[PDB]
Amino acid sequence: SLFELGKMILQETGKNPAKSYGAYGCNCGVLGRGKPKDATDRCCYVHKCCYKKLTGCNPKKDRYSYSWKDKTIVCGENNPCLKELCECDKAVAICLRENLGTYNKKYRYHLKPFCKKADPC
Amino acid sequence: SLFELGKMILQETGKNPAKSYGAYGCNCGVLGRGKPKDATDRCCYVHKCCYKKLTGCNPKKDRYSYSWKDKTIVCGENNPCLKELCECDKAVAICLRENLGTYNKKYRYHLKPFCKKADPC
Repeated sequence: SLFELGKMILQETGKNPAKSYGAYGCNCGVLGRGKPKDATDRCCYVHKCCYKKLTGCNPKKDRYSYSWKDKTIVCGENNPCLKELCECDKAVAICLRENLGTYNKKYRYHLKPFCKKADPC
Repeated sequence: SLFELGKMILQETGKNPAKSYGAYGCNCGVLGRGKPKDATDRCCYVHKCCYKKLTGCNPKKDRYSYSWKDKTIVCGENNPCLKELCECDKAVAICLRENLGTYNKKYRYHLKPFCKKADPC
């Protein structure tokens, strides 16, 4: 669920997830997808396409188990949907961390009319 | 949908909805409800309870029509669920405006996990 997502994002990036990613570019936090503004935004794009793949569970609402083991997010589910959901969330958190280097605050609260249509997932 | 909600919030409060209300206190934004931090947060609390009453539409994704008439949000007829949704959104936007005077930025990006469990709606 978004709780696990947010926790993962905090754990990977060390950043408050809402402030940094609650509305970043065309894909992070905002409703739906848009052409990514940058790598950070692209993480969220990928994440949303990751969500679109899921069948069996609700990415927003469904809680799942994961662990922090040797400073790695370790998904703790066997259920295929929750596992993939967890892995979607893990991937985005990692991706966000990995792209902090090009994170650009100007994309915080990016305005939707500046978003081009996203490529299909 | 979030689009109309954000627009109404913008219209009523004059504030960028994502920045000001995308993550505020225990109730504004994602992660359901929690004991409210302040009146602004209670607006979002009531809002979330309002959403729980909805049947037949998706508060997050379903767009609906409303008009700005005499500087008032006027929900379109839409259909019963969408109109009720519209009314939920209108109410929160109004509530947030009425309480802008005590908006406290310290609650922006409040870590919702650090929220006491909300009472049932």
